[PDB]
Amino acid sequence: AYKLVLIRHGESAWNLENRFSGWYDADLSPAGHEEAKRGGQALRDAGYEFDICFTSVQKRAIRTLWTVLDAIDQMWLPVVRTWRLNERHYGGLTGLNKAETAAKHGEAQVKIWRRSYDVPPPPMEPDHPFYSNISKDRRYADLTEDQLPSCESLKDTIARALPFWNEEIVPQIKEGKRVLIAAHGNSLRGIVKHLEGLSEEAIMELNLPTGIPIVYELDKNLKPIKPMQFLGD
Amino acid sequence: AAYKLVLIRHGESAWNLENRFSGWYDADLSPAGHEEAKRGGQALRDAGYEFDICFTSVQKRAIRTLWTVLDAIDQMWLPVVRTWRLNERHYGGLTGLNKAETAAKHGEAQVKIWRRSYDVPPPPMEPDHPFYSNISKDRRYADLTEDQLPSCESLKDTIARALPFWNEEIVPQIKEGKRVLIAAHGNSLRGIVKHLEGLSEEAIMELNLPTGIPIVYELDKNLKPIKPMQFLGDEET
Ligand SMILES: [Cl-]
Repeated sequence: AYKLVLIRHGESAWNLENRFSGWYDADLSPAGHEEAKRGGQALRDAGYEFDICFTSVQKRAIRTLWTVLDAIDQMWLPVVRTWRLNERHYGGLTGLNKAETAAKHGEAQVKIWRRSYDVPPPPMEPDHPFYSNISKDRRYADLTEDQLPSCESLKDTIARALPFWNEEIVPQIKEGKRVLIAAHGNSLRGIVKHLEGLSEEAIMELNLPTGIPIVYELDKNLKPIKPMQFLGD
Repeated sequence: AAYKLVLIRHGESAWNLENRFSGWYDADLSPAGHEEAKRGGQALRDAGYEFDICFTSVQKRAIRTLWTVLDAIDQMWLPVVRTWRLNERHYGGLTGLNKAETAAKHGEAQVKIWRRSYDVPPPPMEPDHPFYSNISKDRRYADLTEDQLPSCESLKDTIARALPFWNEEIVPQIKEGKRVLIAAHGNSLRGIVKHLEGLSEEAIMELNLPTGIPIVYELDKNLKPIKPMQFLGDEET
C-alpha cells in the first residue's frame, strides 16, 4: 500500500495585504514559515521517511519543503522543481486586492469567477505592472509560447499539472519511492481530483488545509483505498 | 570567457566547535558557518551572479550553504543535484576524535605522515566504531555498491571518486553553456581545482580554499582556466 504525502504551503506576504499573488513569487510570511515548521515536526514525530520530493518553482512552496526536510532530517533527499506545480495563474488580477478587483471588473464577473471551474481571469496584459516580473522571468524560458499562461482557470491549472503527475511522479510511486509533494492549493487540487475521481463542483468545493501533511494510501493501481487523512494533533 | 564556474566551500560545522573530525558525519553548520554562507550569497547578489543548475553533496553543511546562497540571490527555483561524490573526505576511524585523542591513539609519527601525504588513508571505520552505524548504515548510501562505500579515504581517494561526477554530470552542463554553482567541501572542491588547474599533489595539499567565499573561474572552450581563481567580496575578506 503506497504512502503519498502532500503539503500545501501556508500564509504568504501578499496574503497579509490581501493581494492575489498567483504566479507572483511571494515569500512566506513569518507565520506561514511557522506553519511549515509545525508540519515538519508532525512528520518528524510520526517517523515519516521519503525518497524524493516534488515542488513548484515558487519560493513559498520551496521554502515550505526546505523547512519540512530540515525538520525530518532528510535534507539530503533529491528535490525536483517544476512550474507545473505552480499556483493558478491569476492573469490581470495579480497584485490587486478584492476591492480593486470588484471595482475594475464588477460583482457579476467576480461571482462568476468564484463559482466557475473553466472561466479564466483576465489575461495579464503587457502593460500589467507585473507582466515583466512574471512572464519575462528566466525560470520560464524553456516554456513554449503556448505553455506560458497569461491567465488560468482551475481547469487550465489542473490540465498542466496532471501531465507532470503522470510523467514524473507516477513512475516514482510505481518503483516504491516514497514521494513528498510540497505545492499550492490549486495544483494539489488537480492531484486530488485525479486520485479520487472527483467532479468539477466537488473539487471546487474542496479546500485543502495549509501546513498540514495530507496522507494518501494508494493501492497497486494508485487508486486511493480511503479518503485523505491529516497529520498532527 | 567561454564559461563561468562558481564554487563555494561551506563554513564552520558543529563539530569544528568540539575540534572533532567530521568527514562523512553529517554535522550541521555552526551559526558562524551559516552567517558565512549568508555573506557569500550577498556577495553573489551584489555582483549580480546568475546560475542555471546547482550541484552539492548529500551533507547538510553543504546543502544548507547552498540553500542560503540561493535564498540570498533570489534563485531558490534552480534545479539542485545532490551526490555523495561531492561529500567531504571520509576520515575513517578518526571520525569523532579530536586532535589530542588522535595523537594519543595513533602517535606523532603517524599523524605527521597523515598531514603531509596525498595517498595514505586513515584507519578504516570498523563496525565497533561509534559512528559506524550512523554513517555506513545511513539509508542515503544504500544504493552504493560495496566497493563504492568507503571505510576511509586518502585525499587521492576523495579526488578519485569526485572526478567521475565532475566529468560525467558537471562538464556536460558547462559545455551546454549552463552556468554552474558547486557548493561542496574543501577536499571534494580540491579535486575539482586540481583537475581544472592541473595542480600537483604537492600544490593541492598546500591549497586551502577560503570558506564562505564565492570562487569564480573563467574557462575557455576547453574548460581550461584563463586566469587564476577569483574571490568575490569586500577586500576585508
Ligand atoms: Cl533543494
